[PDB]
Amino acid sequence: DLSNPEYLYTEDDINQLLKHYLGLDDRISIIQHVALNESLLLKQTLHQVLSDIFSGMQEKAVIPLHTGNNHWVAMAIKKGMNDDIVISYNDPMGVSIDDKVTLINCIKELCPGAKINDLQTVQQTNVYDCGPFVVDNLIKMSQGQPILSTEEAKQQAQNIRQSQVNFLSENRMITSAAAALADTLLKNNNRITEGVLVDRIFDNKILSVQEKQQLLNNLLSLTKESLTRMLASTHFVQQQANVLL
Repeated sequence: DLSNPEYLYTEDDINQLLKHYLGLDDRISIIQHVALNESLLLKQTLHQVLSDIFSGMQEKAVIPLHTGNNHWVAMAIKKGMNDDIVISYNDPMGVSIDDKVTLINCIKELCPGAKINDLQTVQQTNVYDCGPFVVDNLIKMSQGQPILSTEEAKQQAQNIRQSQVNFLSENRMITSAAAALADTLLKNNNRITEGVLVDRIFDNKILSVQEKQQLLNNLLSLTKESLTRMLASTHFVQQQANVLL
């Protein structure tokens, strides 16, 4: 339950937040699934990121790293000045990157020239706030902005959680309202044409003229996923999710 002050962020929660905050720059790679207990996948993941930076197709990567006991840590990897690769890291419990032997071995193998920037800053004050701090760290470290100090962290923990969870709640409700409208418009189809979508909007017996004409307007080869995404950007679907409060 997102309203619970002790809610543990999931992988999807962090992905949704990082996409929301950073996603307008397509040169930032947002990595979803990486865990220290999966060494082969970790090395594959870091190598892909380093190859995308080498080629110039990506400038930076933000990586929510899953450690022991469902703990989350923040790693960012960017092109530095000159020809440097900069690895910035912060564990919200203040534990050194050096404690993470697997990760240090991986990095030494793939990029032994990398500049390691372990901020080593205790931030969390309970067993539940890794998620909020990893998100706030990844956003700031990505742009070479200073992360919250131990004192600011203590002062801001509930505020940064509340701001992030407000988005998560809105995101979930808008997406649920968009997916339900998408289901009524798709009927027995997995995919529809623009023409069939418009037919289905004109024929719909529940929407009103304003909502149907705001819809075609707000809209200015379509799947459940792409139509859901479209409907989620529409003002009147956002209105319905806002009432669901």
